[PDB]
Amino acid sequence: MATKFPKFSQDLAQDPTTRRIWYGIATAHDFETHDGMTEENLYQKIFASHFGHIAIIFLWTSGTLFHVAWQGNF
Amino acid sequence: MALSDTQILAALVVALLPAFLAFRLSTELYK
Amino acid sequence: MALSDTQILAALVVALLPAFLAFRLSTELYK
Amino acid sequence: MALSDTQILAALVVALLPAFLAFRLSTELYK
Amino acid sequence: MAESNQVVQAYNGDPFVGHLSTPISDSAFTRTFIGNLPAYRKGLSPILRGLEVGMAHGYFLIGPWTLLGPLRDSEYQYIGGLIGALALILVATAALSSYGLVTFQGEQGSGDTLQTADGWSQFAAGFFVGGMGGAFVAYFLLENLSVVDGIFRGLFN
Amino acid sequence: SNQVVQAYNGDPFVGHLSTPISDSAFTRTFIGNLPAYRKGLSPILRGLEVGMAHGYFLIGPWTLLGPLRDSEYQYIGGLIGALALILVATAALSSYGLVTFQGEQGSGDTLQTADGWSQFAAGFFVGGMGGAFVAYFLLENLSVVDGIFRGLFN
Amino acid sequence: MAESNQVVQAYNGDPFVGHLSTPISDSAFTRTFIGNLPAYRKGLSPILRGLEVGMAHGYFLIGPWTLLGPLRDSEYQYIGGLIGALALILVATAALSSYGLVTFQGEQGSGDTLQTADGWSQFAAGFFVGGMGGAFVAYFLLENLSVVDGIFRGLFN
Amino acid sequence: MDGSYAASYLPWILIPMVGWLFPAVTMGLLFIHIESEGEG
Amino acid sequence: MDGSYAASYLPWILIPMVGWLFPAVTMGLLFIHIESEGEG
Amino acid sequence: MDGSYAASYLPWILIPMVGWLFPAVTMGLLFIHIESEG
Ligand code: CLA
Ligand code: CLA
Ligand code: CLA
Ligand code: CLA
Ligand code: CLA
Ligand code: CLA
Ligand SMILES: CCCCCCCCCCCCCCCC(=O)OC[C@H](COP(=O)(O)OC[C@@H](O)CO)OC(=O)CCCCCCCCCCCCCCC
Ligand SMILES: CC1=C(/C=C/C(C)=C/C=C/C(C)=C/C=C/C=C(C)/C=C/C=C(C)/C=C/C2=C(C)CCCC2(C)C)C(C)(C)CCC1
Ligand SMILES: CC1=C(/C=C/C(C)=C\C=C\C(C)=C\C=C\C=C(C)\C=C\C=C(C)\C=C\C2=C(C)CCCC2(C)C)C(C)(C)CCC1
Ligand SMILES: CC1=C(/C=C/C(C)=C\C=C\C(C)=C\C=C\C=C(C)\C=C\C=C(C)\C=C\C2=C(C)CCCC2(C)C)C(C)(C)CCC1
Ligand SMILES: [Ca+2]
Ligand SMILES: [Ca+2]
Ligand SMILES: [Ca+2]
Repeated sequence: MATKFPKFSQDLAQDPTTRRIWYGIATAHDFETHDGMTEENLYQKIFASHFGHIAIIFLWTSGTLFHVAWQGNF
Repeated sequence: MALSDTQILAALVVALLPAFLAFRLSTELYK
Repeated sequence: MALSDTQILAALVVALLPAFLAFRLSTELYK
Repeated sequence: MALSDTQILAALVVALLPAFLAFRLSTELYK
Repeated sequence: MAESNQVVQAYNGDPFVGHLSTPISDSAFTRTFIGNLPAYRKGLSPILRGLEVGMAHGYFLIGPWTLLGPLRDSEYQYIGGLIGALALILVATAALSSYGLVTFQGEQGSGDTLQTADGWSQFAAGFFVGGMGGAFVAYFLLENLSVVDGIFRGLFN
Repeated sequence: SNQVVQAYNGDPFVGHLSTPISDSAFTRTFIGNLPAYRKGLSPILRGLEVGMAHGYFLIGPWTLLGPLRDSEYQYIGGLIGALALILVATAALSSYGLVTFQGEQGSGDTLQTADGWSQFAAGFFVGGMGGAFVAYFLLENLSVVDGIFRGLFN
Repeated sequence: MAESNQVVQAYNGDPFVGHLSTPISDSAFTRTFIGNLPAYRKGLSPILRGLEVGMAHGYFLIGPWTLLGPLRDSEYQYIGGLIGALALILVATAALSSYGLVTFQGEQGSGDTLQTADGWSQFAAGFFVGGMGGAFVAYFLLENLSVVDGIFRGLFN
Repeated sequence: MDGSYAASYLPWILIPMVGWLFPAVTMGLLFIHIESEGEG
Repeated sequence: MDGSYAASYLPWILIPMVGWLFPAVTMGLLFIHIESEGEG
Repeated sequence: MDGSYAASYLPWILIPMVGWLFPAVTMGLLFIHIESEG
């Protein structure tokens, strides 16, 4: 049997308690411990995560600019 | 000036694009 | 003189008879 | 003097005791 | 052809069953008409049967009190009819449910999904919802009878 | 046998006790005949009755204590609060059934299935909306109910 | 062979089935979206699906006549929209039920509960109730638009 | 729309009955009939 | 129907409870009880 | 609540959506995903 989430940890997916939920959130970014992680896939996933983070910073900055323009008194 | 009424609801369509691309990036990173 | 409400309603009751007979003839012609 | 609003309400509350006792007596006599 | 011009026969071909095949009891029209009412219509779930029966009954039950009740000559005529019909449909639902509770205590049959505890309860649920809905929509149409009149006469275009 | 507390269902090693509150004739008969446990009922009827009762009584709190209680829209506000809480409760019931009955279906009782729980949710939704609306309609028209109860229209 | 950058592949791995797997016909989003609509959402009984579909449809069917029907320029604009929507939902319920009556005469399949006589009648019942309720609740919102605005603006604090 | 003839309340409900109810019911009956797959 | 006596709101609801609710509920309980096919 | 800024009707419906609809939908989807397969 398996409860699917989290897909990256059968030791957690087979936890029949609420811990499975909590730890699933706590170990998602620790890519090194995902089941069957390789160094190359580790680096590539980190690369894409960096891209997403840069997009997030740009979106937050755009939010600052847009809200100042729209609802400000600049 | 003040931002145009039509102008505020024009940035949201442009925001639909990073929304789509973030959805794609999330679904691809889940793999 | 003008027709009465009673005359109009009495004709509908009378027309109930051709209705039933037309139903009977129809369903028999279906046989 | 007239009877009080509170005396009427206190009467029903007190009557709750014989209601419960009558329930018990009836259900016991059913045995 | 032959000699049987006779319109009455033994019911279902058994003359010793206490019933007769007559134009009212067992003509093609009555078989098709009774057999397609919500109570008997083939394949229906009891919920839909109850819903349809309740719609018809709740709709028509508003009338008697609406035109003849004690509030008929007051400012709350249609509300009076609605209250009466709603209370009546509530009591009817309680009657239907008590019936289901008492008649299906034992083993459940198999041929008739309406003639079971689950089926009769579904029928009661559908009947409650349909009766309340039909009563309230009849009340709503009556309470706005002027707009229905103007609609039917074209007094708005 | 003067003791009124005994083992549950004749098993002293099951985590329960048989007490006047947990396992008496009145509790058995009352709880066992609530719409949740009444024998033979279909899930949609259980749900309908439960929803009727709950939507009915959920009108009161916001009616008398909500923010619009001091406005010209008191009853409408209580109605809206009740309807929204019932909508969230219905979404909760549906989601519970969605996650608890994923695989094979037990044969015990119709309520404890995917189809049965969704039917109970439909019944609850319909009954709760209806009961909330009828409570609001009675409160909004409390004057005609008063004239009806006092015989003012005779 | 380092060539499968193509997004339009054979539908369900069968290139000889009259369909193509495209970002609209068979992509992850469209699949998880349409598949979790009330019509296809797994773990749902037919009456709940009908209830949800009817709620949505009856809710949005208020608008057209409300803003564009003949009663739009009367003092019964919202009532006229409501009446039109209720009649439309009644006709649609009749159509749904007739379809179910005709398509499921024969042997009841065992695939999905919606594709049976009982299941389709339950779906029609749910649709009727949900649609009437959705139309009435959108009508009630429009008629009490001032209280909705005061609520969402905190005007009553 | 009105009428000064006798019993002018009759078109009021007969026109909807002839235009809406009669066609709906007869088309529904004929529909269930022509689709009926009872053998024969 | 009015009442100058104290707590005259009591008959307002007590009359429907004694006349409608109590009779309906008790008759329902007795109907169920006298039709129960338990053992004997 | 009001707003002299343009499109002041947008927060009117957008605050409930960000506060009610969006959270309910995301939490329901994540709840179904947490409790999937079995
Ligand atoms: C405190 C528990 C409780 C509550 C909140 C309700 C609430 C409700 N019941 Mg239920 N009922 C209960 C216990 C309860 N019931 C039990 C234990 C039984 C088994 C005997 C029943 C059997 C019963 C039936 C057969 C039906 C209801 C129905 C209803 C709804 C109609 C309103 C009503 O009856 O007035 C409020 C009732 C009370 C304040 C008293 C509740 C306790 C008594 C014992 C209920 C007795 C039921 C009675 C025979 C039916 C009343 C007739 C009606 C004209 C009021 C309502 C929401 C009707 C419905 O629409 O269901 C979908 C209906 O058909 N009840
Ligand atoms: C935050 C807590 C809270 C608050 C503030 C309220 C507030 C309120 N409740 Mg509620 N209630 C609560 C919790 C709360 N409740 C809880 C926890 C329960 C138990 C689950 C109830 C159950 C309850 C019931 C059963 C009723 C209320 C009612 C009311 C309203 C009565 C005030 C009134 O209208 O006066 C004046 C008095 C009246 C309007 C009485 C109404 C007349 C009744 C309906 C006649 C019915 C009797 C008759 C026999 C019916 C059978 C007919 C049948 C044969 C067809 C009020 C707004 C009543 C209501 O909603 O009124 C419609 C009511 O019926 N409450
Ligand atoms: C010619 C076609 C046509 C026409 C004329 C209309 C006309 C109308 N539509 Mg409709 N619509 C159409 C087609 C059409 N529509 C189609 C094809 C769709 C897609 C299926 C929709 C779907 C749609 C929706 C979803 C809604 C409308 C609404 C409206 C009304 C909005 C104008 C108004 O009264 O302001 C006022 C507008 C509002 C007050 C918006 C309602 C705000 C509520 C409170 C939602 C709040 C959001 C949040 C999630 C709260 C949920 C609480 C929950 C958590 C418990 C209007 C009369 C709205 C309506 O019916 O008014 C109630 C509305 O909700 N339309
Ligand atoms: C075939 C002859 C005929 C024709 C073509 C019409 C035509 C019309 N009638 Mg009239 N009617 C007729 C006979 C006829 N009538 C007779 C004999 C009576 C007395 C019983 C009436 C009593 C009647 C009333 C009270 C009203 C009308 C009205 C109307 C108008 C609206 C349709 C309607 O509501 O009818 C409804 C018809 C009936 C309730 C009675 C049935 C009519 C006859 C008996 C049946 C005809 C069957 C026909 C021959 C079958 C062949 C069909 C063919 C295509 C195969 C319409 C222009 C309405 C009107 O005046 O509009 C302003 C109105 O309210 N009719
Ligand atoms: C056998 C005694 C008795 C009798 C015949 C009556 C008679 C009457 N009472 Mg009253 N009542 C009584 C005792 C009695 N009362 C007592 C002791 C109290 C104080 C708790 C009250 C408090 C009371 C109130 C508040 C009201 C009435 C009212 C009424 C009238 C309508 C009934 C009703 O709706 O109220 C229901 C009665 C009660 C809720 C109280 C319970 C009655 C006693 C305590 C129990 C009697 C049980 C009885 C002996 C069992 C016999 C069974 C037998 C057939 C086998 C009615 C004429 C109404 C009225 O004012 O009329 C306009 C009204 O609103 N009574
Ligand atoms: C991270 C950037 C950011 C932040 C923190 C905010 C903050 C806020 N906005 Mg704003 N907004 C933004 C960007 C942002 N905005 C952009 C770029 C636009 C133009 C497309 C808008 C247009 C917008 C409108 C029309 C309104 C707000 C409103 C609001 C307020 C309530 C949220 C809401 O209802 O609208 C929801 C926001 C949107 C629909 C726009 C999408 C936001 C960007 C494009 C995506 C952000 C993603 C980012 C990674 C965050 C993800 C979460 C994180 C954990 C990863 C809130 C204080 C309301 C307000 O005025 O309050 C009074 C309102 O009316 N925003
Ligand atoms: C432009 C962006 C495009 C996205 C759509 C936007 C609105 C449309 C919403 C429709 C959703 C479809 C719902 C059905 C989708 C659905 O039910 O799928 C199905 C699945 C459970 O259902 P089953 O597995 O049984 O169904 C499988 C098959 O039936 C598929 O059809 O649910 C999930 O997969 C979990 C959901 C993912 C959870 C996502 C995590 C989100 C949390 C993070 C959010 C970040 C927010 C940041 C910004 C603030
Ligand atoms: C003529 C004739 C006859 C008779 C008939 C009769 C006697 C009948 C009546 C009829 C009726 C009696 C009808 C009806 C109708 C109804 C309806 C159509 C309904 C409804 C309802 C609704 C629509 C509702 C809705 C709702 C709901 C459900 C919920 C929410 C609320 C509301 C309201 C929205 C016969 C064939 C036998 C023979 C020959 C001749
Ligand atoms: C005394 C007592 C008790 C208690 C109780 C309680 C706590 C309560 C209950 C109460 C309640 C809680 C009640 C209720 C009621 C409800 C109702 C009666 C409902 C309804 C509904 C209707 C009437 C309808 C509606 C509708 C629909 C659904 C459709 C359309 C719309 C309309 C609105 C029409 C007990 C037994 C435990 C114990 C002993 C003593
Ligand atoms: C999402 C989305 C979309 C869109 C869509 C649209 C455009 C629309 C929809 C909308 C809608 C369509 C909405 C709705 C609403 C509804 C409602 C909200 C309902 C309701 C109901 C209720 C609340 C209840 C009622 C009742 C009953 C039933 C019982 C008794 C009586 C009464 C009335 C109480 C698309 C696909 C593009 C893409 C993706 C995303
Ligand atoms: Ca016009
Ligand atoms: Ca306030
Ligand atoms: Ca009078």
